[PDB]
Amino acid sequence: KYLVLANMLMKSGINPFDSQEAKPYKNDPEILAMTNLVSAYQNNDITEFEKILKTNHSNIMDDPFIREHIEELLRNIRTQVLIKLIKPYTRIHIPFISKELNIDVADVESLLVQCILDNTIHGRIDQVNQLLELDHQKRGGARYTALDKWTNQLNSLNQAVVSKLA
Amino acid sequence: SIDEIYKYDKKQQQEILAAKPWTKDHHYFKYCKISALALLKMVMHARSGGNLEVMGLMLGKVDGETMIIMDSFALPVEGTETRVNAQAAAYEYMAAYIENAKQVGRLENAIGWYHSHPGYGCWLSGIDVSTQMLNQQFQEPFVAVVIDPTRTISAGKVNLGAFRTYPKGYKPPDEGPSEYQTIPLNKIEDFGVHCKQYYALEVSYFKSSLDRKLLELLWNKYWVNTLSSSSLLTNADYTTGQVFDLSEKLEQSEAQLGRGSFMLGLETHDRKSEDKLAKATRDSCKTTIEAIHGLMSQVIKDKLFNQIN
Amino acid sequence: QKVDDDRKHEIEAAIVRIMKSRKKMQHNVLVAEVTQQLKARFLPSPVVIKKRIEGLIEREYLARTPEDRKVYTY
Amino acid sequence: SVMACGVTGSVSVALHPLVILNISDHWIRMRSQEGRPVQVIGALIGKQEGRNIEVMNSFELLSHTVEEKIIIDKEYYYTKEEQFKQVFKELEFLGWYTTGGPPDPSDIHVHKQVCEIIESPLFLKLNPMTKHTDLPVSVFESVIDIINGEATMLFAELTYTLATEEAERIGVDHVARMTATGSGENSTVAEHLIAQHSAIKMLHSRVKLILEYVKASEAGEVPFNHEILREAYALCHCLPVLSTDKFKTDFYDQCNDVGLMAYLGTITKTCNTMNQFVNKFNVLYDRQ
Amino acid sequence: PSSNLLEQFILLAKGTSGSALTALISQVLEAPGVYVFGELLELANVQELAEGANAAYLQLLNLFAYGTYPDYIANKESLPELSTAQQNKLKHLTIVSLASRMKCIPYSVLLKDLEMRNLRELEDLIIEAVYTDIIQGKLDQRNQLLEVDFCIGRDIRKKDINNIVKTLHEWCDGCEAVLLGIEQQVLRANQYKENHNRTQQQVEAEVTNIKKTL
Amino acid sequence: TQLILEGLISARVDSHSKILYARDVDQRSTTFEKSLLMGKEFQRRAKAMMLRAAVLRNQIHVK
Amino acid sequence: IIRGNQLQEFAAMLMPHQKATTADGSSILDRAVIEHNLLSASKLYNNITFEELGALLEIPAAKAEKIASQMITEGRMNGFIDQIDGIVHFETREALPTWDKQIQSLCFQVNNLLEKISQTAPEWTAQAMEAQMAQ
Amino acid sequence: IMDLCIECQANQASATSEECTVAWGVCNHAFHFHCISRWLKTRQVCPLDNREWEFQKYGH
Ligand SMILES: [Zn+2]
Ligand SMILES: [Zn+2]
Ligand SMILES: [Zn+2]
Repeated sequence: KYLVLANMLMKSGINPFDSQEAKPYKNDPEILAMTNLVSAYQNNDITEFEKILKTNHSNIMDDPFIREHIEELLRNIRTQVLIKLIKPYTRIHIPFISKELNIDVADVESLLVQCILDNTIHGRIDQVNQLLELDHQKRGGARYTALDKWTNQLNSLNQAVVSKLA
Repeated sequence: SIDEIYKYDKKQQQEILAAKPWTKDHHYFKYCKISALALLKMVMHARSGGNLEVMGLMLGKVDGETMIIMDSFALPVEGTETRVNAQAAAYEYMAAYIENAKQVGRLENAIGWYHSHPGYGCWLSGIDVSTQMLNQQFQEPFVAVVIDPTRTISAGKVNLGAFRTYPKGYKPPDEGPSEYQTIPLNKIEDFGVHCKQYYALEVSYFKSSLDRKLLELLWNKYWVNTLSSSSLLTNADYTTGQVFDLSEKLEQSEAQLGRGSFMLGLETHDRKSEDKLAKATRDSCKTTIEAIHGLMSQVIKDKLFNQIN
Repeated sequence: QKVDDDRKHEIEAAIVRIMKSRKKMQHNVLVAEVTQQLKARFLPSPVVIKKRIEGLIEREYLARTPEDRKVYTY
Repeated sequence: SVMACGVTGSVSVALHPLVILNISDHWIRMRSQEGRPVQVIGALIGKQEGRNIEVMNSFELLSHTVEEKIIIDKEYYYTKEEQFKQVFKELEFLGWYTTGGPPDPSDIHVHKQVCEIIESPLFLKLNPMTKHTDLPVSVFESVIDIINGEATMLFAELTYTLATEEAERIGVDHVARMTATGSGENSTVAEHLIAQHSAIKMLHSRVKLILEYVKASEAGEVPFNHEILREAYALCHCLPVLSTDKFKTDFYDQCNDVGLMAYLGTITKTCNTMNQFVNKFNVLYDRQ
Repeated sequence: PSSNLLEQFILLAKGTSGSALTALISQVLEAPGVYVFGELLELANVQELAEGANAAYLQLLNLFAYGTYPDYIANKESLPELSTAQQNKLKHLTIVSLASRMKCIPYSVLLKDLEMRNLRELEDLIIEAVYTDIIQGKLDQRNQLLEVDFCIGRDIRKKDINNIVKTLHEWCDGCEAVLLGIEQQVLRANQYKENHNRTQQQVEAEVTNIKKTL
Repeated sequence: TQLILEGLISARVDSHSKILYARDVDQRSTTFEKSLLMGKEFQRRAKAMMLRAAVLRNQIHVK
Repeated sequence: IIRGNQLQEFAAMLMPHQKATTADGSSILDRAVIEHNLLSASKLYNNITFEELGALLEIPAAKAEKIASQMITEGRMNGFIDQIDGIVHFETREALPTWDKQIQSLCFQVNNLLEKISQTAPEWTAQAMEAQMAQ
Repeated sequence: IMDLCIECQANQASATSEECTVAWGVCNHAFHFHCISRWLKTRQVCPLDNREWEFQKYGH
């Protein structure tokens, strides 16, 4: 149970229950309940994951150690669902995300701020209109900047050379 | 005289091979002139390959500091890029091919070897360096040519290099501009290493009747839509790379000039700085003419088509 | 024979792992590092490792990027 | 007359630039070796799929002039045949090529010997001393006709095409880019706008043909050639094209960008000239 | 198979005619596939219908050859009543005429010229025309525009032959003007090269004169 | 306002509705503007150098 | 475009129901019909609004935006969505590719016309040869 | 276990007889050759056990 939670925490993208757990350690009653959690972790089923947490709380967060990490585990899965979902539809209203994530709007704003500050989101937030504007970066530039830097640097270089030689 | 280069003077070649001026200077050979025919054949063979390395032999001659490639032919060998002196497996074939070529009036002898680097640039790996070192141990005047058929297609510009090795123990002098190539992670590590190791031969080529036939026929039909956009320079990889190399060269020139102002009486530094500035200026200029010609063709054609009447 | 074969692939497991992106092995240069790594193990087997770096044909299907020394390998 | 009249092509012939490349190189070297433009003789190889013939490569043949007759060293040709087997299997012999103008009473002798070798050889003749803007390459086939009661072999011109792959295309496009420059640079924009001039001339010739056909139809011919004149009129109605604000904006954007690049290049040339002038002036009167 | 069906009716029109021909023409207007009606109009029996008493079908066929949907709405009394297939075919022809002039068609124009009320059926008609290989293009719904890349042509009343000749003459004159401009550029570039060579030879002569002086 | 004057915030203050709008200037427009400024400065310096050469060649100096 | 009457014949053929053991994923027929209708939409529609797209697919606009979102995520349909305006920008070939393709198609049609006149009217070829020899 | 991986998707498109097989470790676990290759570059601990994941087989 500790190992399965540990595998979740490292944001692992590999089924820990696959073969060593096999079935005696993959279908054991309380262990099977843990198998459903990592199964929801793979499918990013936030609604189903939270339902299992509340259904089996006598064996999910019963360990004080796990109870400490439930908040972080919820934060990670909500981030993963958010990151996966937000790929299309730039300029989305925040309340739509809150309804999809079944959480408060303030929590969505805090999670969005953390994701942007982690450079995982290429965009900003419009708090006045409750709006999330994402930079589509369709300009395809970043080369005119290099051209301008080259132009200015070498022209200042030429000016300095002419001034020194004269 | 456009066709003067096609004249073969056997006695003159024998005289040059007896003189061996390349033994007096390891930087003796500076230029590589390639006929249209040879280049075309090589590119075709490499592209038929597709992602596998192929190799062949080049027939030609020497003229002063210039190595001249007149023709080429594929070798039926395995282990290009993995076997040192892989060409050796085709020895018998090479002897017969050349014998039969002499029967039909191909007089030029072996001048080098070519091989392909599909999608990993144009350079000499440790194996290539061992092979060309052996090729410059028995047949000193040998030029190694490397072609990237994949990058030729993707860049719309021929990706070819001509190289010669240094003898074991011998160190290159101060100069070595080394144009950067986008070789893969470990391939680029080894590439920096071997660009420090060998020296490139200025590609020179020569416009001829072979070239005249090709340019005329392909442009007429394969460019019925002479459009093909008009700017294959739109890819910000070649022009941008030239711009960055220009910036680095002039920055180094300024760094040298600033330190040279304290030393009073160093003429060689002034000479080198002036030469570097001039070379940078000409490179930027030629880029500018290329861009201007592209825009001119674009403007004429698109104006005509869009708003003729 | 089994342990000799064990020696023959352990040198090849070590060679393609170490000369991957270490220093430079134009000829027989970096190979000394692998002999020092396997000095406390067994004999350096110079001839054996010298024909086995070129004999990297373990994939008969191949038809792809050839085994250019350690570049193709990991 | 060695040319058949009223005979149409029975097979389709596809030619590659490499074949023309081999012929041009063969003619140049023989001219250089023996003064006048000595006629060259070679062979054609490639792939044939039924009636579709694709000539991908060509090579040279050894020939000797005995009794004023060209005798081809078929033994050398056969020795070279297995030589090309060792490198390529998919390429099969298709015919032979030569250089010259109209067929002479020596190429028929050459062709009949090549016809002895294989089931059906192709005859190609290149004209290196041409003066027109058309391709001086023609493909002829072997036809048997009863002339004066005697079966005489004749040549029938084939409506061959010019087939090439993406590789060859890109390759020769950059060969033309490289000819745009050279050691003895005469002019560059001259060649560029001459190429555009040739393209515009080709389009203008097509337009002239269309206009002449329309005028003839107005006078005689078919009063209405159906889909043809319909599509011609539609294309003449698409001649204005009609650009939007966005296309004009993008065109002006590209023009301004590359014009700024040209201004930067001119500035670089001017500052190099200024540096040379300053270096010369510092020697003319100045010291230190 | 529209062309084969068109040719068969052409062969039949060379013989049987009259009310059967008018019904046959109505079947042409109802059978999908036929997008060119010029070949039918040039049959001699269509000219026999001109002096014939019946003219509603001929005026119907004449409008499909040259007129558009708005003209058909004006002539709802002199033309035989169409079917759903005939109306759609004429609407496609009208869209062809609109797409021929402007390559971008706003949705406002589509709803106006075609008596289109519901925008949903407008999309259905547009996709139906494209999928029958009539018009090639792209639809912009944010700007409510119809960008047409390619479309089929239409018929000619032999009075547009003069316009075609004028357009071809204008194209030829423009091509000749561009050719003359290119030749003038040849001359200017050659003159600039000659001036550069003159400067170079002047410099060489000056250098040689100074060398002889010393 | 002090941070914008110093920098590293890249913003514009809209005092009407009191909303801080971030500034995302087009790279190309600034590049063209400063390139034109560089060209003007280069022409001015070329004029200065030509005048210097003229006065040095003609030996013009205050005695 | 696939409408709703082709469903009956295909569904019966599949497995007297749907090919597997039923589908129940809004029917694998309609899931592919919607998927194809989005491809057919991607071929033409530069951009599309939620309501108009949904009516084209005969599904609610909320369903249309989600499946279009799914296809973009999987890479099977290029484009992006704007939720404020409720419009999905499928595809637009900027300005240069569209112009180049139009010019190429025009040249190809000109060549086809020339070939058709040469083949169907060899007399035109003779007249053209005579005219080019005269001038 | 077979039928390609996430880094390869389809059978064709420059596979050359599908140079992507199943690899077996000393711990008797099985995965795709490319999947563990991406695993072995970052970590090296065989995510199903704590064996070091030696290489005992190639293909099935
Ligand atoms: Zn190599
Ligand atoms: Zn795979
Ligand atoms: Zn394992």
